[PDB]
Amino acid sequence: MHYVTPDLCDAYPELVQVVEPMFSNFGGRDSFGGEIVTIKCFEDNSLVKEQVDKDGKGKVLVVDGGGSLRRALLGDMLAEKAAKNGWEGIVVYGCIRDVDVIAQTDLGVQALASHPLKTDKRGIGDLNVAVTFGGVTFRPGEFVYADNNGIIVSPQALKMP
Amino acid sequence: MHYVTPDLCDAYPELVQVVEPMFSNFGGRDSFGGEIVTIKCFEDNSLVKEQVDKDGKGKVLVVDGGGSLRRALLGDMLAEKAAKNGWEGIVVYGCIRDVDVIAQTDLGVQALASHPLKTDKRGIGDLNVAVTFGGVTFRPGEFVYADNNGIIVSPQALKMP
Amino acid sequence: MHYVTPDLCDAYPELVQVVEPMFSNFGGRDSFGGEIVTIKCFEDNSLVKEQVDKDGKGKVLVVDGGGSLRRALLGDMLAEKAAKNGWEGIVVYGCIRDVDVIAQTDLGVQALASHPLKTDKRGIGDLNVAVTFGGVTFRPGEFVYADNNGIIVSPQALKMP
Amino acid sequence: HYVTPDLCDAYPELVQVVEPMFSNFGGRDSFGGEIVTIKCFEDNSLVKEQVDKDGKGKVLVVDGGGSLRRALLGDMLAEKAAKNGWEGIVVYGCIRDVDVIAQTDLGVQALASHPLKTDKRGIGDLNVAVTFGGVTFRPGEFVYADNNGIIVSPQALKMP
Amino acid sequence: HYVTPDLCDAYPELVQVVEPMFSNFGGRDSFGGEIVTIKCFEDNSLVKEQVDKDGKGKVLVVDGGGSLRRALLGDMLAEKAAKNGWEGIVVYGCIRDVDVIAQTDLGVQALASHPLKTDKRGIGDLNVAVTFGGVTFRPGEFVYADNNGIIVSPQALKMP
Amino acid sequence: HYVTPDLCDAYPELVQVVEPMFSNFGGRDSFGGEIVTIKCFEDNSLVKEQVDKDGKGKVLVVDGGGSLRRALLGDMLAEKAAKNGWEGIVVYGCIRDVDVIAQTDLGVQALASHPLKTDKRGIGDLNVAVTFGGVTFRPGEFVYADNNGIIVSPQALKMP
Repeated sequence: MHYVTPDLCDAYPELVQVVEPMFSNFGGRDSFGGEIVTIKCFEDNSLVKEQVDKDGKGKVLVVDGGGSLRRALLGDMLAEKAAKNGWEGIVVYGCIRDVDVIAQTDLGVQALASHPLKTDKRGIGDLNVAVTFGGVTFRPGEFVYADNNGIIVSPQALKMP
Repeated sequence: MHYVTPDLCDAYPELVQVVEPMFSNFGGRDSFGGEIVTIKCFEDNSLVKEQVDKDGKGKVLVVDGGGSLRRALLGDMLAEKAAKNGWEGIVVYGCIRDVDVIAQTDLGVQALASHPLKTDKRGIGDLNVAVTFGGVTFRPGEFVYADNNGIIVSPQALKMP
Repeated sequence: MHYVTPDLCDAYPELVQVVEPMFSNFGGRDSFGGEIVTIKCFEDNSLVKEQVDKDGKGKVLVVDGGGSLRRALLGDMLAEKAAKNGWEGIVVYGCIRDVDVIAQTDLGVQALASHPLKTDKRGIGDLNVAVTFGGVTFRPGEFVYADNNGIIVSPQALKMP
Repeated sequence: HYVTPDLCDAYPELVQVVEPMFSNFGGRDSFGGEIVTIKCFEDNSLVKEQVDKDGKGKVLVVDGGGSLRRALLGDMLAEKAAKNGWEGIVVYGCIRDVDVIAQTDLGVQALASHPLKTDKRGIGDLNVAVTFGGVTFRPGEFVYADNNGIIVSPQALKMP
Repeated sequence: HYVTPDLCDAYPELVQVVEPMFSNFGGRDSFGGEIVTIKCFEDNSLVKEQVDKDGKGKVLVVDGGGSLRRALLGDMLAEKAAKNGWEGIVVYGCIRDVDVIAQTDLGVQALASHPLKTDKRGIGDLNVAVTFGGVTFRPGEFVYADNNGIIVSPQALKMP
Repeated sequence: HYVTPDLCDAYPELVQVVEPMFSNFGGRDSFGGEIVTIKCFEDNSLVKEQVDKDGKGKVLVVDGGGSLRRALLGDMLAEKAAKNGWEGIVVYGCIRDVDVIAQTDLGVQALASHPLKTDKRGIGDLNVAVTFGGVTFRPGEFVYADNNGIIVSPQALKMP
């Protein structure tokens, strides 16, 4: 399902909040949206590995990686796993890698930047806690929508006009 | 008419000033140039709506939107209106939206970023006042040229070498 | 020879350092790598002109231009000269120009941004001194590798896994 | 300011009256001057060309074949014409943006309004004799219009 | 908690015993409930569909044609089933992720393990009678499994 | 430093003099050493290959077929040769960048200058006997050049 983020803002002005314009599209799907599931982590993608292995149909993985520009939290293997498991997309407050393959993966991916250095997995991270970055609080069970225009959040599921 | 902005700098070094490198190309035309017409506004694109409805042949609309990263000042409808009305291009010190359609529109568009949230039109703004952003003062009646390399201004009309 | 910068980080974690994510790919070759040769300069590309005229097979030209966003240090003529002379690529802590032609040139080019204004050549610059920018010290005789994911440095030559 | 009855009364041997089929749309309900003509059909390419030029003391007479399927003038072109000094425009055809044109400092007479714009393809003849509503409009001759009707004369007429 | 010998002893006129060919893999070594069936082959599309639904008091009986070439259940689907209240799953075919399934709060019996997953193409029949290992499994009837074997009954059985 | 008259006088039974058609272009007007040859035509692929190698005590003799349509050596390759220890280069053909080559620490003799470079296609023979200007240049034999001319000898000659 594709989303037009200006259309959703126009239709639901009292419901939407727009994320600060700092993210870039990296995935093969330009637009994506669904129910929020969150990870809070830092330079450890243990929980990212765990979550992409779960069924993600109708869901978007929102990863608070503390905005680190020192390590990648997602690569081609995890992106492909997420795509096969039905994940609508992944938003990373942090970096990703394998951008040439992720660009060809059937998955929405928004991140701050790329970085080639992978993380040491030590099982550190919190699942489904409220996370706050880029002027927006992302809450599990609420909704996120993303395209080439930006990222938006709503407490309720939105349908395209 | 297409412009090569390095060529113009080389030919007219005593006339050109280069805008600070902060803008991005969004329009279907990579290069554009012409006589400056200015708008000073903030999170209100009333005058943008008005100006794209005027004949813009040989002219570039320079929009000082205060650099706001909270609202869009141009979308697909206004971009198409500008294209049909002969506007060479639009430079926005601020944000635009509908980037997928604007990329297919016969119009030059340079802006800071995209943002899906539209503006409340209240008729606030000044037409054809001197506006200053990104290290350059844009004056009505003077000239602006833009491509994939950057944006330049000259007090006199320049022709490609 | 093409390089995958995540693959090199994974294979040689005790040898690699990753450059701060601030550079962009501009050249026709997305990936490149080889032995470092350095220039320290500022808003004067005299030594860039000199070096692209030398045989660059297996070498990458690392240009410390002080990060200037006011002038270009490389254009289409110098990029083509470098490509013909076998240079693997050029990394510019500063700006380049003629991006539409450089994108079609058989050369790797990473830079901060584009800027149309060329430099006054006055023969100012140092060749093959240690240069430090973006969190990394680039030393002549050491090695640099770059792709769409980022830029990495190693004191020893690395081979793809 | 022209009054067509006064002009008909003063110059009976010079005037021809256009068949009463036109309506006033502009902010100026009376206007007159030297005729420049356009022959076109459902293409206002030349209309745009002319309103861009100095039109002081002149009236643009547009033979659009009387089409009630497309508009040949709107607010943007009316604004241009007013700013460039045109006395008025007579359209054998339709116009649009009637609410804006009604407060534009320009004389506009047409058959009717129609909201659909034309596709501009550069088709049209400039300054050829055009004939509609019982009258032949010749470039260099004169036309005067008010709330009473439209009249033509081969020579310039002065208001009494 | 079910004990198949106790159930066979208590209800001799109601029970059929499945041919001894299945092995226990789940964290619960005993389970039972109402049968829902899937007929498939080297495609677990419907397995995924069903473990997504409320399975309280129910056992998913998967006729995978006894294929020893592909797995029809893994840890992700086993986790879903456990969370959604399924009592257990019986697979005439193979499963995978045996180390994770062994600590999942779910009953799982299958022929063997096999690490290769299927291509999901939406092929399969839901709630048709399925026959394997000497027994016909009918939706709405009942199945009970432990370390001793698997048994079926047309009526719900209560543990002594 | 070699003086060809002195060498001709000292070793009359060993020397052959190249036909006087070559000019001095390099910063060293006299040079000599062991011959390594290239046979090519309007393609300097092998020239570039050789100047990249250690050339101490050696002279690169390039049979370019005497082409006056393309240059086979320029400042970049001359710089390489000088840095890599080459005594000099003799080109039966043309060179370019004469102003830079004149201050390069290398012996260079050629027929003429020509500004047009060749297309490099990997065509050429290394260390084959080459014959031009009345002389056969054999790899492993010796060549000496100054402002007087160029001479060859099958054995190494010592300056008096």
